[PDB]
Amino acid sequence: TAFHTGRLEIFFEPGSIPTVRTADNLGPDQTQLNGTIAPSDNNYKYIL
Amino acid sequence: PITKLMAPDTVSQKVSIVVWKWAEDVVVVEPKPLTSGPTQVYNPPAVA
Amino acid sequence: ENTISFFPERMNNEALMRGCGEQIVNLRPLLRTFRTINDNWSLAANTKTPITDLTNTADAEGRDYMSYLSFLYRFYRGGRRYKFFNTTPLKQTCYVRSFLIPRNYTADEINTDGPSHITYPNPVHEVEVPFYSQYRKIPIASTSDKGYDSSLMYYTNVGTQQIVARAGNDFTFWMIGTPQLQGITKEV
Amino acid sequence: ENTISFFPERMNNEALMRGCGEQIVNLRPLLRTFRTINDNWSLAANTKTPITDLTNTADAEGRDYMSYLSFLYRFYRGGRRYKFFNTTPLKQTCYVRSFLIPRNYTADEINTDGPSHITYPNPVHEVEVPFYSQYRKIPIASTSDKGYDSSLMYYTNVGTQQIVARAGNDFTFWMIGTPQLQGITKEV
Amino acid sequence: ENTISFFPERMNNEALMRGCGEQIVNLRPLLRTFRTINDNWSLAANTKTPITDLTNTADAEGRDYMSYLSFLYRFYRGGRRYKFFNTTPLKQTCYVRSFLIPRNYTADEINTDGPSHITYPNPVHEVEVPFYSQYRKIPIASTSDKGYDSSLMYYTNVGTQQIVARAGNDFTFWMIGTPQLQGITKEV
Amino acid sequence: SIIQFLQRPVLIDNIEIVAGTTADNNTALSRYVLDRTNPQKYIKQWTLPSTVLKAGGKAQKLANFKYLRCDVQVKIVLNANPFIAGRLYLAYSPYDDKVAPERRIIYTSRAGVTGYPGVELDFQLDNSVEMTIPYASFQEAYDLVSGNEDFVQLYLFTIAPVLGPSAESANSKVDLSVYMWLDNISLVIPTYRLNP
Amino acid sequence: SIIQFLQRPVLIDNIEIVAGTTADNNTALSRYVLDRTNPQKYIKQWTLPSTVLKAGGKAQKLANFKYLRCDVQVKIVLNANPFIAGRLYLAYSPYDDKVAPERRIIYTSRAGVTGYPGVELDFQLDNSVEMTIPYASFQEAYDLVSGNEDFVQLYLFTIAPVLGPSAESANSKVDLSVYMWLDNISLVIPTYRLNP
Repeated sequence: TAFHTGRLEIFFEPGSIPTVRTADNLGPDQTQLNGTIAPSDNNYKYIL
Repeated sequence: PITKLMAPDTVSQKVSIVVWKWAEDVVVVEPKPLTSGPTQVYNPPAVA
Repeated sequence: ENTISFFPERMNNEALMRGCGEQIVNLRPLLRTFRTINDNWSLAANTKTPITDLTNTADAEGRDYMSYLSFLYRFYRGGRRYKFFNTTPLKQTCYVRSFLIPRNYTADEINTDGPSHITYPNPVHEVEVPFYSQYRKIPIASTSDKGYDSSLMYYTNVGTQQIVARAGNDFTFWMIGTPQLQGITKEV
Repeated sequence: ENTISFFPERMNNEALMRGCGEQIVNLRPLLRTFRTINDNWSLAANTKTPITDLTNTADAEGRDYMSYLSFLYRFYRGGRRYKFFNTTPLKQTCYVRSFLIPRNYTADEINTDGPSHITYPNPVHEVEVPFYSQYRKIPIASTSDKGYDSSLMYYTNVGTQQIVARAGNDFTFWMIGTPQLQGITKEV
Repeated sequence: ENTISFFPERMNNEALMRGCGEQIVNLRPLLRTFRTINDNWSLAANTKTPITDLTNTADAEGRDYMSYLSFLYRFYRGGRRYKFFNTTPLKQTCYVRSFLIPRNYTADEINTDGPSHITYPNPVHEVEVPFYSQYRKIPIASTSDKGYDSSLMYYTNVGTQQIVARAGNDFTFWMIGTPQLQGITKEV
Repeated sequence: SIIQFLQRPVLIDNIEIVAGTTADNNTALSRYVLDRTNPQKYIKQWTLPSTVLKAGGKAQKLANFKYLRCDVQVKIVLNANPFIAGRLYLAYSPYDDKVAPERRIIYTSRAGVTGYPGVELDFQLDNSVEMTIPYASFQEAYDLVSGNEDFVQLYLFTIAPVLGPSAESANSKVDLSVYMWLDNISLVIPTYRLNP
Repeated sequence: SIIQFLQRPVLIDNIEIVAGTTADNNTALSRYVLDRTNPQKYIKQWTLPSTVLKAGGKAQKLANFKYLRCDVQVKIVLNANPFIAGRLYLAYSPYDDKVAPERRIIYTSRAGVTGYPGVELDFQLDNSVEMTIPYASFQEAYDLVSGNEDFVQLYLFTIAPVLGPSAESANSKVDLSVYMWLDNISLVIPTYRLNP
């Protein structure tokens, strides 16, 4: 709705990924994506 | 999220996002895939 | 609309030149190209079979382009092109023959006399089945047909084994989405 | 600099004419030329093998140009060209097939379906493997690769024996020195 | 924007003419103008003092323009201009002398020899201190300085009393708001 | 080694407020200030230009230089709820930390405060505000190896309380988005010495 | 943020030798190498292009980038005594650490070695030698956050022993001055990820 509001960051980082692993599948790692590790300040990004 | 979602209880306390995908300036190299088993669809069986 | 970019139409073709002379952009050619459909199909002896008995099944598997992509469209036209490589170990004399047959009609309800081809393991059969049909085109897997269009019936002299391939002649597909795909079978 | 001479650019070509019509000056042609790599290679039956299992070894031996010179450069590009001559004495029926496979990937971790070639002892297989790669070129013996570029996988129907040859298609090598060479084995 | 008026640029100057010939619009002149800073300052005898000991205090009081407005800006440049009127009742002979001194350096850590002025109660001292500095300008009350710029040191022969005034020479101030102001002292 | 350098905008802080939030970020701009112990209770302060260079992540591929001259750019954006009411004002005071206290941006009236330069900010309306603080330094150029001389402080202030419904909801709130960068820059001098 | 970047020459190492100095920096270039356990006993090795970026001090105001393409420049200078006698040769081997051993710069003859590219160095005469190693990478561009793919090794080698008087004096010695820098550079991509 129009009342829903906020800001969002999209930031692109080449290369590998901080991942979690399984014997059947993989997954992403959120911990390595906190604003302190990957600030996303200079990297290519958009803010919606 | 760079700023929290602002949403009065007049509406849902959450929202959702959708990720359309397509490509441009596309190109491929060779028709042999990189798997160990040929292509095959999961044709839904009757039951689990 | 709103569109952005983080910054091409030549670097593609350039790194293609220095890496790959094949500037593939159209798929239609990749339909004229063949691809194996079955590893060592078998066949009853001194008899005949409507190739559908095999086709329909591999169609469901998407092992090749003309089925893989088939799962991506609805309609097509044009003449398919089939190939049989012999690998059967033992025979005395080996005719291998091919006739026409409406798509899903059965061997019994159809003639065995008409435009045909024959060869002698030369171990190969290299036929092109044309597009003869009655509406304007064909739904790729319409379960409902009394043999609208044409297809192939096959005869051999002996209990036979063959490798098989298929493609299109002008063969061409309507746009659709795509289904879910199957991967590994990691049973425990 | 200081340079002297005890006294040509034609006598070479002249004594060549009257002695040898081949005015060879470029090696690149001598890469398009073939040369035997192995005398009577063997191969497991009704199965397949990644040709590396053989290639890598003969590469270390320098028995041919495309390895001998390989020991003289670092980098190359272009499509290799392999040939198999059958010499196996006994078979019933003999398909011989060839597929693509990333350079050093194993037979098990790879598909058996794709661009292929087949023939029937016609006793010979005469394929040209192209240059599909991912950096710009290839270090000639980089021990570290997850199959950057392409290579050949081979299938036969029976326990087989073959003579083998190899060359380049545009195949071409970076300059380097040269290693020490092995001569006779005069054991006592 | 939205702006309205209940209905000038000449009536001002006109009622000025007939009422006041002074068409003051610029303040800079009002900085070249003097104004009393202290009523009967005192001074130790046959000695000297860095005028800051007085200046800084009256600066905090805003009794004059060059402090009142100082409380309205941040930065300035140019040469100040100081004046001393003698009112001391009793002396035998009266030299009064003036030297230079970095702004906030002390009398002891500084020379007494250099460009100076002297006079004899003529009862007045009428000096102009120039702008010698080291950054580009001066924060009006930067508590932190090792004597960036110049200022005045004063010597007299006897225990002395003076009236004092100050202004600017090109003296000029950066814009700021303004602080709260003090009025009456109606203690009970 | 390289031709041109970073003007990349970067964030600093993000603050939130809600009606009835009695705190330093409220009690908006007391009319007068008599005592130095009840100063104008501000909301937020940035010592510039250091904090930018420090937290902005430009240091590494900007350090190994000593002297600098630059004009800072800044802008504030907001995506707050409408039900809030009030307004804010941002300003800068050069050397406020060292000049006589009576000439500070604090220890003055709201009138004097707003007399300072800057631009205002309606909670609801001023969606994206911008501002450009020039080189207020009396010093020719700014030192980096020391980074000690923040030649300005940047103070935010509240005009009117965060006004809204009787008792606020959670999304009944405000949030802020700071971004600080630079223009009119010129760097010269190499130096081994490093800001710690 | 900035237009142009650093091509600043920087030093790497400085070595010394004296006659009768039996060591890896001597036993100059054994004619043949039969066993992998008596390889051509070299003198000095630089894994490039990492060591440059790492010890060169260009990292900080070069980091925060991922892909790179560059041609390294290098030069060696000397101010040694005359009484020494001998000569040296410098060369580079791409990916020598990973290719089959028989194709390494080591595990070959001196003839093969010198067959490699480069330039020579008279102890006494070649006062200032220069060299330029192009982008020998098979990879399009070099990664920085990893910095793991030193696409070349740079080996110094001795041609003839350090020859001089019977028993040498202290200043009867040689010394070296390395300097490594870059030309033909092009950097693109920002990235938060950092080489440790």
